[PDB]
Amino acid sequence: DFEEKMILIRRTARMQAGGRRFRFGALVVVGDRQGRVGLGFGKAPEVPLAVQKAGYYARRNMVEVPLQNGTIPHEIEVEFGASKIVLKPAAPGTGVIAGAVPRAILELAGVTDILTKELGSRNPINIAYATMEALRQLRTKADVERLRKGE
Amino acid sequence: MLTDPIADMLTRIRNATRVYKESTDVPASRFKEEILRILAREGFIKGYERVDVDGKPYLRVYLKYGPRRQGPDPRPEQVIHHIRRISKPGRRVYVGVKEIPRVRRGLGIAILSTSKGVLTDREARKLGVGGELICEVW
Amino acid sequence: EITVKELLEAGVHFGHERKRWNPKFARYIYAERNGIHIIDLQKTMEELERTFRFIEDLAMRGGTILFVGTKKQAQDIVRMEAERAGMPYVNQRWLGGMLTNFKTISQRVHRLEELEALFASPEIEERPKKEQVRLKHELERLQKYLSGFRLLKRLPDAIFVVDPTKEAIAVREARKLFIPVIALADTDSDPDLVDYIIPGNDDAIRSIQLILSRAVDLIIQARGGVVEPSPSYALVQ
Amino acid sequence: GRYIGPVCRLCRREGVKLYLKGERCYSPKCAMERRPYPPGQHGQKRARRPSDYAVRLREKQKLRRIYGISERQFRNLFEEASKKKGVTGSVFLGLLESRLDNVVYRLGFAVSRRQARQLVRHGHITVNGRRVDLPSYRVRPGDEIAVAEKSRNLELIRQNLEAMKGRKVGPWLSLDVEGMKGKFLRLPDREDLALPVNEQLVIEFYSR
RNA sequence: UUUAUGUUUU
RNA sequence: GGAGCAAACCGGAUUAGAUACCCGGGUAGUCCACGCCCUAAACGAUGCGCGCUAGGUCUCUGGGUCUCCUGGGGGCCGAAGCUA
RNA sequence: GCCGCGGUAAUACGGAGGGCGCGAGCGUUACCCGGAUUCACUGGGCGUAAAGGGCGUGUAGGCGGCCUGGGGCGUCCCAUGUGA
Ligand SMILES: [Mg+2]
Ligand SMILES: [Mg+2]
Ligand SMILES: [Mg+2]
Ligand SMILES: [Mg+2]
Ligand SMILES: [Mg+2]
Ligand SMILES: [Mg+2]
Ligand SMILES: [Mg+2]
Ligand SMILES: [Mg+2]
Ligand SMILES: [Mg+2]
Ligand SMILES: [Mg+2]
Ligand SMILES: [Mg+2]
Ligand SMILES: [Mg+2]
Ligand SMILES: [Mg+2]
Ligand SMILES: [Mg+2]
Ligand SMILES: [Mg+2]
Ligand SMILES: [Mg+2]
Ligand SMILES: [Mg+2]
Ligand SMILES: [Mg+2]
Ligand SMILES: [Mg+2]
Ligand SMILES: [Mg+2]
Ligand SMILES: [Mg+2]
Ligand SMILES: [Mg+2]
Ligand SMILES: [Mg+2]
Ligand SMILES: [Mg+2]
Ligand SMILES: [Mg+2]
Ligand SMILES: [Mg+2]
Ligand SMILES: [Mg+2]
Ligand SMILES: [Mg+2]
Ligand SMILES: [Mg+2]
Ligand SMILES: [Mg+2]
Ligand SMILES: [Mg+2]
Ligand SMILES: [Mg+2]
Ligand SMILES: [Mg+2]
Ligand SMILES: [Mg+2]
Ligand SMILES: [Mg+2]
Ligand SMILES: [Mg+2]
Ligand SMILES: [Mg+2]
Ligand SMILES: [Mg+2]
Ligand SMILES: [Mg+2]
Ligand SMILES: [Mg+2]
Ligand SMILES: [Mg+2]
Ligand SMILES: [Mg+2]
Ligand SMILES: [Mg+2]
Ligand SMILES: [Zn+2]
Repeated sequence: DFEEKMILIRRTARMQAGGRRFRFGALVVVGDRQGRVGLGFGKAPEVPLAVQKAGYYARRNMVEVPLQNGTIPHEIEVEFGASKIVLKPAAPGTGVIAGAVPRAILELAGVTDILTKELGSRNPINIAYATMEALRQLRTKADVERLRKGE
Repeated sequence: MLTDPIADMLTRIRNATRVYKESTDVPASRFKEEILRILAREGFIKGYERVDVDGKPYLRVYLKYGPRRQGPDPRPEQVIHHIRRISKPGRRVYVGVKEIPRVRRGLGIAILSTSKGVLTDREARKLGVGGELICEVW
Repeated sequence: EITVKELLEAGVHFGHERKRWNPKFARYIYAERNGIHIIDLQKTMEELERTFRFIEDLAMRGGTILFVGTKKQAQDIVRMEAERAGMPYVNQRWLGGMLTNFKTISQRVHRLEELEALFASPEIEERPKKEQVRLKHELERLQKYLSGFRLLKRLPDAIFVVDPTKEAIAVREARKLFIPVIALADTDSDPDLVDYIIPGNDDAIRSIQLILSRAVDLIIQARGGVVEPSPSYALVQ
Repeated sequence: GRYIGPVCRLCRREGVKLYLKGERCYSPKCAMERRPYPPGQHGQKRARRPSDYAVRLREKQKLRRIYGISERQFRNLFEEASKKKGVTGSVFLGLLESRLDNVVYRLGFAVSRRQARQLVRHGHITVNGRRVDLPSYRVRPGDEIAVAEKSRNLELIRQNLEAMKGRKVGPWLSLDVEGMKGKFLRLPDREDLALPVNEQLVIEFYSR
């Protein structure tokens, strides 16, 4: 049911007398392409193990992706740390235009047609966290009005 | 002092909604009310009422928020997430009718002052006019 | 029957902390005199009312409340009032993770059962003079923090905190998990993150024994047969 | 111009039989029957998790190889499809299908896309009555494709027209087998055409 | 209160 | 104008050398008037004016119907928010 | 081309076999735009990263509180001419 694509595996290292002790970390995406996505960052002493908690943590953080016909409802821009992502909806029949990080997320979530650009810091970890927040903050014509009426 | 009376307002609102305050006093002007109107008519505020502080005219603005949420940060959503000045005193911004903004794909309002009065992205496109572009809200 | 008057709320249930406040506590505060902010007890009603509405509804669907206070004031009025309900509670220190990690901290409960059997049994005396005292000492403190947490091997839909500030940990612990949070909160803390609010003195045992006491009663009534007054006054004043 | 030399290295390489062949890629060899791995010294070695670009490359090459078309032209058509109003994935696929040499294959006057190429450039084909030798030629709705007059002999034709009976041609196409001819009825809608391709990627390729 | 320094690329 | 101090300079030490560090001397200068010079870690490394966004505490200094409140300064800790 | 390869096992040099990409072309060099929100109007900044003027007073210039009329310069609308 859920799909796992993963944008980041990397080896960090710390230092102790006599050598550099390593460790690994993994950015993993999780989704059904029905509009359900999640992202988590796992870190453990080996790649597969860390890919594991990647998935684990991934499902512990998720979001509604209020598609309209494969695009999003409206243009959104969000910044996490120094990194910034611009999300604009494109009419169906376009494509999904983004870099590796904002694509994998956006594409597992549905979204066959969208336009984007990464601005500021292109760091993939911090760009991912900013892409979720810019999905998470999306709102449709409905929750718009359920917001402002009175009552 | 206040070089921009209008921008000052939208900022007093922005700053209250951030702290979740019932209302805020925003010293009064005709043209500030006409704008403060469109904010209730379109539902970003419960509404205002003319009042008095030290015999000095003010407009109390009553603030709308969303429902208490859950998870940590148990704090309401925003009825006004975003309010900011387009054309300001430093650079004035005028748009013809074909040139009027799209704000949030239509999910939101763009307040713009025209010869027919203070209108909104739609209202002006409907009258077919355009004019100075006050600000944008969602 | 259930309720409380504003008369017995006068033992001293209005205010503790003076100037020590947390100004988000405005709505529930009346006036300042002689140091302490005196906490409005008419709102304490409208709230104690709406609060209990969630407790009563919860108890009669068979859900659980988890009891927390670590203070000197709120300790012995937890153990008693909690067992008398049949609910779980934390008496001594609140172990970090006890909610977000139920899984690993509860593996420490199993060891409590594993220690209870083996007290005297068809095993023990065969383990040398060292090991016995060792294991039983591991039981002693084990029973100390985990006595009241031993019950309810699944995690609750509520907790009841004496001072929402004295364990901030807990309130957020549960809040991260969607677990609703209800507590007795004076000027010490902010209404904010507490989901069902009991705005009264969280010190001065007279207040914590009174508000928790008749709050344990409300739980038996949705179970059945509210009973005669349980231990409250012991060393009291 | 068009690619020449070994075909089965492509049947393979890509890793899916694309039938660049005659009856053979149907036999128990597309060569992909015996050896379902990429050509050369390294084919049997354990593969690497492919680059995101590597996947879009292979996909594009698959589709492009199927029609036996030079990249010069293959991209002409992709830019056309983009400038045209439409879903831009399928307008590309329609435009490709609408080639004389592709139709003359789909309608089976010849067995392979390549046999259907030399067939046109040799004068053995006709469109709307006219001699047309250019494989790149378009056909829109309503056109009549037919074998030529002098060309109805040559066992090659009627050896391949015979074998047509019993096979149902494409919804967008029609063929009268006794009179050796067909009509291009309409644009071959996405679903109407299942290739092995995911055409999405072929687009995500050219956006650099 | 005596000390200064440690060839090049890995 | 010149008491003390002290670049330069001389001497005693130190050191492999010691144009330095330590010690004994010591002249511009340090001070005053007038006139120049116009630099600086001239630093909060934070331009100026205005409005708006919790509080806690220490302090200087006015006014108060002087257990508190109010105004202008100087410090710490901090809400929201900002920040790599 | 940038990070960098070659110090007697070099997927980095040279040949080979094999493979990838284009194909009457394929490469190289030079130059323009692009990616560069890296001159930022759209769309950046200035405590410690490059960036607050040493501090004042003030000329021009820029900006400018509340109420009501007059003009209609900006602005906005329509029509029309021109926009080869
Ligand atoms: Mg930034
Ligand atoms: Mg950058
Ligand atoms: Mg980079
Ligand atoms: Mg198009
Ligand atoms: Mg392009
Ligand atoms: Mg030397
Ligand atoms: Mg060295
Ligand atoms: Mg000397
Ligand atoms: Mg000497
Ligand atoms: Mg010597
Ligand atoms: Mg030395
Ligand atoms: Mg000396
Ligand atoms: Mg001297
Ligand atoms: Mg001199
Ligand atoms: Mg400077
Ligand atoms: Mg300042
Ligand atoms: Mg200045
Ligand atoms: Mg003073
Ligand atoms: Mg006084
Ligand atoms: Mg002050
Ligand atoms: Mg501070
Ligand atoms: Mg904070
Ligand atoms: Mg050798
Ligand atoms: Mg070798
Ligand atoms: Mg070697
Ligand atoms: Mg190379
Ligand atoms: Mg070589
Ligand atoms: Mg070869
Ligand atoms: Mg070769
Ligand atoms: Mg060329
Ligand atoms: Mg700018
Ligand atoms: Mg910059
Ligand atoms: Mg500045
Ligand atoms: Mg600097
Ligand atoms: Mg300065
Ligand atoms: Mg200045
Ligand atoms: Mg200067
Ligand atoms: Mg000035
Ligand atoms: Mg002036
Ligand atoms: Mg004015
Ligand atoms: Mg002026
Ligand atoms: Mg006027
Ligand atoms: Mg015209
Ligand atoms: Zn084959």
